[PDB]
Amino acid sequence: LARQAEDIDTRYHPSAALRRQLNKVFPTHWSFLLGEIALYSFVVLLITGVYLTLFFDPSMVDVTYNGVYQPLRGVEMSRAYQSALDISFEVRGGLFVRQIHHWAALMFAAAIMVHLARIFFTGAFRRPRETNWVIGSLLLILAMFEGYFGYSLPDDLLSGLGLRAALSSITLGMPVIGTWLHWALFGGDFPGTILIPRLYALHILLLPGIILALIGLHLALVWFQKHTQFPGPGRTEHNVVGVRVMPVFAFKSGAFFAAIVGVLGLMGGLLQINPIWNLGPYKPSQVSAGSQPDFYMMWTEGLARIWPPWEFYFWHHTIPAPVWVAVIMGLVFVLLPAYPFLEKRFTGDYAHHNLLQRPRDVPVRTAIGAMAIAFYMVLTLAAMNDIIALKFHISLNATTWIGRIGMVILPPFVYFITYRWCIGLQRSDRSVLEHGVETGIIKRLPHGAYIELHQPLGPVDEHGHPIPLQYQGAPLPKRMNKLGSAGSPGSGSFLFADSAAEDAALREAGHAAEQRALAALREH
Amino acid sequence: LARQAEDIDTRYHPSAALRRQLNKVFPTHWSFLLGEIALYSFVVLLITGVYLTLFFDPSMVDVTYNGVYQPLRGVEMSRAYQSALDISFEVRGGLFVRQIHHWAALMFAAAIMVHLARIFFTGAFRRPRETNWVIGSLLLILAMFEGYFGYSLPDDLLSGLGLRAALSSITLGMPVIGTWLHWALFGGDFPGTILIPRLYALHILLLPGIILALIGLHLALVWFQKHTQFPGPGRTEHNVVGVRVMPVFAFKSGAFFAAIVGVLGLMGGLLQINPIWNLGPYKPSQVSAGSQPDFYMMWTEGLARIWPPWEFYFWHHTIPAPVWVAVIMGLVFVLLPAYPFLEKRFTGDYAHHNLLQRPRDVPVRTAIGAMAIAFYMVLTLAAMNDIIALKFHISLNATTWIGRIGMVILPPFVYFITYRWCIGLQRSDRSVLEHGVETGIIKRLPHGAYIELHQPLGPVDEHGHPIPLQYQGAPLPKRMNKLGSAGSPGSGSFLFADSAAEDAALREAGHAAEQRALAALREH
Amino acid sequence: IPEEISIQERHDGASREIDRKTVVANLTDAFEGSTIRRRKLIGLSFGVGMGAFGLGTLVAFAGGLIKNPWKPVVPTAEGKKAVLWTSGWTPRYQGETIYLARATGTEDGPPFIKMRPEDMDAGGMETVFPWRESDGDGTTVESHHKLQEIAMGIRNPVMLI
Amino acid sequence: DEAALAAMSNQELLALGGKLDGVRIAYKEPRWPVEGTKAEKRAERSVAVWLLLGGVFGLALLLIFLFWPWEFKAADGESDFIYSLTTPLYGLTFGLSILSIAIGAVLYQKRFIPEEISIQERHDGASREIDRKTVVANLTDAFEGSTIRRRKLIGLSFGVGMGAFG
Ligand SMILES: CC(C)=CCC/C(C)=C\CC/C(C)=C/CC/C(C)=C/CC/C(C)=C/CC/C(C)=C\CC/C(C)=C\CC/C(C)=C\CC/C(C)=C\CC1=C(C)C(=O)c2ccccc2C1=O
Ligand code: HEM
Ligand code: HEM
Ligand SMILES: COc1ccn2nc(C)c(C(=O)NCc3ccc(N4CCC(c5ccc(OC(F)(F)F)cc5)CC4)cc3)c2c1
Ligand SMILES: COc1ccn2nc(C)c(C(=O)NCc3ccc(N4CCC(c5ccc(OC(F)(F)F)cc5)CC4)cc3)c2c1
Repeated sequence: LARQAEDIDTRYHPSAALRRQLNKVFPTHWSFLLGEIALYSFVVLLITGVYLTLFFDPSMVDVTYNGVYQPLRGVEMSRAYQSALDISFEVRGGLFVRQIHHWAALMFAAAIMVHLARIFFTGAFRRPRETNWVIGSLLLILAMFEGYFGYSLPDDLLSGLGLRAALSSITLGMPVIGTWLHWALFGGDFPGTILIPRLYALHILLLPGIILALIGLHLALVWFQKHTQFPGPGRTEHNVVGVRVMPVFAFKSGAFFAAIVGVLGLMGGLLQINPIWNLGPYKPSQVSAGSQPDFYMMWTEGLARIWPPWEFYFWHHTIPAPVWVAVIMGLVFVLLPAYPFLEKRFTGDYAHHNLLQRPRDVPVRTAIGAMAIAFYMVLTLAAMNDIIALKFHISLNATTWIGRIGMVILPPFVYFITYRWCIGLQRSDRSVLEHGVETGIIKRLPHGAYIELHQPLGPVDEHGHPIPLQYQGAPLPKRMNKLGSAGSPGSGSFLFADSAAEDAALREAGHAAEQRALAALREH
Repeated sequence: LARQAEDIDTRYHPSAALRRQLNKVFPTHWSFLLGEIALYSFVVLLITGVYLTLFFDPSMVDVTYNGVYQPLRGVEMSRAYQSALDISFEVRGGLFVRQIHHWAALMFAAAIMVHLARIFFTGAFRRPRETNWVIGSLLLILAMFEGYFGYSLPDDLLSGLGLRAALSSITLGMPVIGTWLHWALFGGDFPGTILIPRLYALHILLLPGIILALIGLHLALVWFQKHTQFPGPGRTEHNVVGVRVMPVFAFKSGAFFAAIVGVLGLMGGLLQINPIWNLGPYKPSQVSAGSQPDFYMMWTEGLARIWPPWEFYFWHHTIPAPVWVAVIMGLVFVLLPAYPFLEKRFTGDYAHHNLLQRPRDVPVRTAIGAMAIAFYMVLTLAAMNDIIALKFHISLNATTWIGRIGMVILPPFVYFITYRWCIGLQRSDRSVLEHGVETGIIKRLPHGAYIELHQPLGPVDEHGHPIPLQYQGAPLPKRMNKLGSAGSPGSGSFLFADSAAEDAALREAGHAAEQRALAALREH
Repeated sequence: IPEEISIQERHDGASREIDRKTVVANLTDAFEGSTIRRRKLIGLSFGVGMGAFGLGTLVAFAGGLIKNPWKPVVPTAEGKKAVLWTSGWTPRYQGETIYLARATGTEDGPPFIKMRPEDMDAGGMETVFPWRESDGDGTTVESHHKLQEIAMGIRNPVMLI
Repeated sequence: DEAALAAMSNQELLALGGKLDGVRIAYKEPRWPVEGTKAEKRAERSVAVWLLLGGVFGLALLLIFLFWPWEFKAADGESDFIYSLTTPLYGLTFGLSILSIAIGAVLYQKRFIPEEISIQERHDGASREIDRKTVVANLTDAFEGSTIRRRKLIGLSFGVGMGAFG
């Protein structure tokens, strides 16, 4: 479209920033898409939530149902619960959309956690990027609380119990402020008339806006501080080796977006999540047996379950037990964003870093991370006590005490094992550096001796033994077939062979192109 | 803060984009702040609306008031009206905040209209900037509809009448689609149960988001296509003469922001707007005499009032009168964004332009704009028929016919007068270019002749008459005192004089600096 | 703050030919290298697939809002009619009595009371509503709902002259 | 350069742009050096059938959404089982269509777009001293020129006023 392109060029003349953005190089490691997963989940959340806002009515006034769902006719409920039932049963395709919304929220949280694990273990938070780590931590906290406020909207029995217990009766117990916070937030005592509209406003407008601003800032910082990379053949602290945006990277990103949307649609159509009609409207007098929150608050619930009853009563006052949960939660949320500064104070290393570390080269940090993950898993499993004790025949008090003791003895055990495992991996790497790659072939050496036919990775000395290499922070091959050793199948389709000339030509050109890629990337 | 600044510099090294943005030059004309006014109004709107969302409940269920406002106790009303009454009477400082919100909406609309008038009359929409004109037009439409949806939220009698008439019964009358649009929007017949929540979602989330994106794009385009300027002493099509951002421009912008916030606070505290309690809750059986929407929809109302009753009835069908209002409003909204292309097709001028035009140098466009403004004023005054006929003692039918005829005979009269006025101004400029500036002094010339002692603006010939100058698109002085002719008052404070040395020194240095500024800007 | 004047060096217009030629070469090579131009079947199947997906998705997105204005839902004496043709003055069982009740503005028992022809002089006007004595006064919640739905109907009010 | 930048082929222009940006693309290679073979036709046909499936089941999504019994019918007399399949069908058609499109795109990128390697020239660290000194001089002169440093009363009154307002 020559005329339109030229007229855009005389009116705006970008032609240089477009060239500067079309030539940007991005590294290609499978581990660098765990943030794209969360970004795409957030986009899907935005779209489905904008759809949902056209049918939801966030009031707490009481009505009688008089709808299509018969086992609930004549029951008195709030207006939000009725609006959610109307979305579920009386809009063509509404149940599908809210199920997609909930599944996308779950995938958002899970992808954020996996991305954080990557960032922590590879060491991508060092000198140039502590602030980007901090922004990520804030994003994590906001996502947690946004999901909570979200699933507490269509007030039914489970959401009501969660709200009541956690919000009302942990805010009510804080030492001095306490009830003042409770009355500022609820407008009075727990079941009010302004709670659900306030949560609705917080959930559709404020927190999404803050999250959008922080995500923009995060991606800008990642764009202008170029990406990190793993050590390798042609990689230095001064260059980025990968593919340009122009033909390839946008294509791969868009295809990944479409595949994630496909997975979300499939599992939002085939699996059922939050069937609010099986529950009832919230009433302060009735309860059920499974009262768990979504899996990103289960650690908070488990911590409240397995913490012993230690209260303090002094003059005319009372400090209850959930205060402990409050300070522990706050301590976790404060220890997460302040980790890079702690590590740089303790190790005393303040240099710029653009090459990542393999998790096996840093045993102490890997052990710390494994200990934290074990602690989190214990806290999460201690939240499904009832389900575990019912399905697997175990006592309930037994599960409580198992959690209460594991909380102390599992983290150090995991630390010890992880340290020893990292050093074992290092030794296994050094052995294949010193000798060659084991091929698995045995010989008998006419004077009855068995050898195993190693294969060298570099030069050899006078008597056939390879000269040992030096470690360079890059992974080493361990299987002979990963190196081209046994390959080149036929060149048919699946049941009929091709000609021999075609097979020879294709094999030979493929070999040539492989060798040229190798020789080109070495030499730079 | 040397340590912090340097560590920011080794982590980000901007140091060149910051220098590139601290040296940007902006022209200084009083007419270039009419967009800042609208921007600051929008910011205040955002803040006050975020405050308001914490107390509003958008439901249409019926309740009995039982509040503090006594003349409404026992009356049955919706939940939105009760929430608005609770904001007004039971939150410390809520009435003040919603009055600020409404006044800021009004100032937003007025500032947008004045800015559009400037852009149109100075010719700042030519070749490089048609798309920026288009974005501005879209912003105007969105602002209109956003304000409408906003003041229709606390459903009282007036807002209900406005909704009913305009929205319901103009959407209901469209030729073929019609009732289908009505039922898709309201969920059924007019008074539904999903209207107010849907308007709430549209008003706090969607339209503000679209407006924010469009404002960002608008300001980006203005930043990267540098500002226009008026012809003058040292101004060319290739440079920008003004002040740098660094010390001055940010300071002036911030001071203007604070002054606008001050004006809005004052007039939101001292003047009353939309007293919803004097009205009642909306009921389809009762009505009042005013009616009237806010001043940016009054033209739509007036057009509906003064359009004759022309309907068409053919086989089994009916085309009512408000269809005419629909097509005329669509035609206006389509003719606004497509003006630059029309003018470039008609005049045949396709060149780049960075210097503005004085409205007196383009008589035809100025006449067109004056005609459009006269049409708009007629339509707006035809909307307050009742108030005009009541306060000023005129018949009502008389005002209807006055509007109906003015709609045809006022625009052309205004066109004619504006054309002749522009050419008169041009001639007045040429006269002071040919001769000098009239001083107003009379002499008697001993043979009884009266002359008037002109004052030349340039060189003079042998016999004292000035040689005529050439017009250069810049304004010319007309009063002798605007040129330094009678100046230099005393240098006291107000009642006590200073020393003579101080007075002489200050006067003399001031004169020197003035002369140096002049001589410097000429020579470049 | 000191007084100043500055000049900015616009640098407008088209780009330098260097950048235009380089960026157009980059775009053209990225397009020709994929060989997609001489692959007709892939391109056309891709187009039809994306078009079908987009159409189906948009139809499913905008399909929950659309309602039929003419489905018979209102029960009357000749079957069921559309909402836009019933009024509340419409008889329901072929010969029912519908009074012209008037509003009193109070809620002890009557918000609506019957009327007699003598309750009006030769220059009076009054608004009236359909009564249907089976609605009763506003004591119970059922009758209160019936009455509050009578009071809010956009085709109910009537002027009596 | 010159005006004779024309008459230059595509690859020299591309390498010139790359070197202007700091990018140095090494090892660019087509995927099918030999001409038409049967392997190329097979790969093209395989890439195409996925997109065909995606389009077909997008159409199936449209038809299902339009003509399927969707209303709530649950009871124990008329066991519907057609209503219990209404949401699974929406999901199964929508997700599978868009998944097929994504898989076709990935295959096309893996088997037809040429393989490449590039290098980017980070240029990290502190700025060149030129920019640091110039920007710090600009900031310092803008601050010292206002003479606000030797105006104590104005500054302190300004501070107290803004603090009280806030
Ligand atoms: C921190 C957290 C994790 C702890 C946990 C706490 C808790 C447990 C979790 C959450 C719980 C809840 C209770 C939290 C409550 C959060 C709540 C919702 C806070 C809301 C946030 C806040 C109050 C919102 C209101 C404030 C906000 C809306 C105002 C910001 C202003 C906006 C965004 C800016 C818009 C305008 C913008 C686009 C333009 C900027 C100006 C531009 C750049 C310069 C202007 C300009 C330009 C650009 C020209 O080109 C120009 C050219 C020629 C002449 C003049 C100009 C000119 O003036
Ligand atoms: C950004 C992160 C978000 C998360 C983690 C999240 C999470 C959730 C979850 C889990 C639900 C429960 C849905 C159900 O059980 O049916 C929900 C409900 C809801 N969400 Fe979100 N959401 C997010 C963003 C949004 C946005 C941006 C909007 C609107 C613009 C939105 C609108 C809604 C509405 C209206 C509901 C209630 C409707 C219903 O429950 O059926 N959400 N949210
Ligand atoms: C951007 C342009 C906006 C315009 C032109 C506008 C206009 C209006 C107007 C005229 C009212 C009537 C207020 C009254 O009569 O008491 C209103 C109500 C309201 N506005 Fe806005 N508004 C805008 C933005 C916003 C934003 C961004 C928010 C929230 C984030 C917001 C929140 C509200 C709320 C909650 C109400 C109802 C509360 C009440 O009526 O007292 N508005 N709007
Ligand atoms: C669904 O079924 C069930 C059944 C049983 N449980 N048991 C629990 C614990 C849950 C559950 O959902 N937990 C998630 C959770 C936990 C805590 C909060 N708080 C925010 C408010 C509060 C607070 C305290 C102090 C503050 O002070 C300061 F202002 F920050 F300084 C501020 C806020 C802190 C805790 C919110 C959500 C659950 C669910
Ligand atoms: C407050 O008290 C009172 C008392 C008396 N009055 N009298 C009037 C006229 C008002 C009043 O508020 N006027 C402002 C106004 C006018 C028209 C609309 N429409 C929106 C919907 C409509 C429409 C028509 C066709 C469409 O078709 C297609 F979708 F475009 F294709 C779409 C939308 C278009 C115009 C909206 C606001 C008023 C107020």
